This record gives sequence, C-alpha cells and structure tokens, in this order.
Amino acid sequence: SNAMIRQARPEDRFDIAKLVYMVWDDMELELVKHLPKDMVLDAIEKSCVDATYRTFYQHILVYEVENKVAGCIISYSGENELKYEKAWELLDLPEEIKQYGTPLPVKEAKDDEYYIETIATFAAYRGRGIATKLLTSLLESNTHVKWSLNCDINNEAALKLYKKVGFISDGQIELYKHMYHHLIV
Repeated sequence: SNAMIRQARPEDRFDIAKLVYMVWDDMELELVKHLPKDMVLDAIEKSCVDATYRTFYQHILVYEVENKVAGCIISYSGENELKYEKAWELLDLPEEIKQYGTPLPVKEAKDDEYYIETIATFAAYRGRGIATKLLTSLLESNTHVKWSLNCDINNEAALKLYKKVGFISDGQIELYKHMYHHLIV
C-alpha cells in the first residue's frame, strides 16, 4: 500500500489514543499517573469521535504507512481551545476518571493562533521524517493563519526542526511543571 497523509477517520481513534496516551504519560498528567491505562485509553478514544474535544478526529491529520497509523498531528483554533477542552464532559466515562475533571484545563495557546497541540510518531516508524512531513503539510493547508506550538525547552532537536520550517520564538510558557518554548509562524 502507499504511504499517505490524510484526515483522520473515526476508525483511526485507537492508534491515535495510544499516541496521545504516550504524550500525556511523558507529561505526567495526574490522571494518567493514578488511573488504569485501560480506562484512560477508552476515554481518549471516545474523545476522538463522541464530542469535539481537543483530540477530535476533525482536528487530526495522520501519516498512514502500510495501512497503519504511523503518526499524527493535532491542531485547532486557539480561540476555541477551552471550549474543546470542556467537551471532555460529554463523553461516556466511568465515575473514577470523571472525578479528575478534564485532562488539560490550562490554556496552552493564544486567541489569534491556530494551535498545533501534538505531533507524535510511533517508535517503530521513527527516523523517517514523519513529524516533519505532517507539520509541513499542515502548515501548507492554510497560509492565511498564524500557527503556534509549544516545544519542550529540553528538546533541541524539535526546536531546530521547528526553526527550520520557519517558526520564531514568542516567549516561554509553563505547563504542568515543565517549561516550553512558545513558537509561531
């Protein structure tokens, strides 16, 4: 089969959930630290199709390799960020996860930005330029907007990648006890 960059579909949600889960685990989100993976995955999966959460499939482009989701990129308007986040409450979730509130309450972006929240690749597909390709193709989809993202200050390889496609520094932001470079293009 051909490799391809395309809009996510509902059936991609199970692979997307693993990717998002890995990112949230890195971030040490309390709910990930203290809740069963089974339950958190089910929740993220539902977040992709059942309501317009941050991770709605309509906000996601995937890189499909050999009929499998190799990676994904997640983006949406900064002005609707907190509205997307609140939609977590419309999911069909066990009470044990609902007690944690929504997973990402902090406003990561700014109202005049199209925020790229997540760029993620499965370990087995790393070293193939998948993140670069997803990013480049997403930026080309709308050259009438200001795109933004938040880069872990300890991740220089990402920062170089971002500066190479034309992002510039626009301050630093603290999110869940880690510091990030806020970048715009």
